[PDB]
Amino acid sequence: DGTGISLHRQLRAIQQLARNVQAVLGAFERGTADQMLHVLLEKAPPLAL
Amino acid sequence: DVEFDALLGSYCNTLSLVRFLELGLSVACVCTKFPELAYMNEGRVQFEV
Repeated sequence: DGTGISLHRQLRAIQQLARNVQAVLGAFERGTADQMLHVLLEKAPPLAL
Repeated sequence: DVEFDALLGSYCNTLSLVRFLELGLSVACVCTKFPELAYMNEGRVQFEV
């Protein structure tokens, strides 16, 4: 509507996509380092073997 | 389409039209467009005599 609050109800839901999308696109950078430690440990023969 | 409706379908025709404050009940009626009336929980008026 033309009311300022209905314009401001949007902004929380605007910022929530600022906060989800920066998280889940951050999550792949947080996930590559999770994947590399597995695929190092997938081919990591334990020492004293 | 609404650019024509603001010209044609917004005014400049009656064919059977009433305005409220045209009508003479309005001396009974305070009338005030409070647009955020959907958002209110309660609406209070205090009287003190």
